Amino acid sequence: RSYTHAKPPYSYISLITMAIQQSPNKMLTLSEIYQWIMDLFPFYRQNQQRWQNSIRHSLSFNDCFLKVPRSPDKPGKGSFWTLHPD
DNA sequence: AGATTGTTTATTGAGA
DNA sequence: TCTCAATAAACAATCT
Ligand SMILES: [K+]
Repeated sequence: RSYTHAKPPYSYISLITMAIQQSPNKMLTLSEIYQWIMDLFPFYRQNQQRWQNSIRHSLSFNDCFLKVPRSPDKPGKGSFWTLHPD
């Protein structure tokens, strides 16, 4: 049987920012961001289709998130995302 | 191909 | 009314 959780009081900027700040390298992949968010806020275990679309939109749309490429000799899926140094 | 990641554009909704 | 946040969606790049 399923259970209603209430949306926590954070914008996607805030959610992403917190995820990154917490990370030991100060950077996370997109899927790591998803993980951190879901692990912590069970509200986000539903409707993953739309809220993840929002996250992706946020990373690209907002200048405060910076794409870090993976090393040539350490390849993988997607880039890391860190905070713009502003 | 098939899915994930990323970008971009347009709309919509909420709150001041 | 107007800005900004969130949503929806089209389409490309890049992984599996
Ligand atoms: K960006």
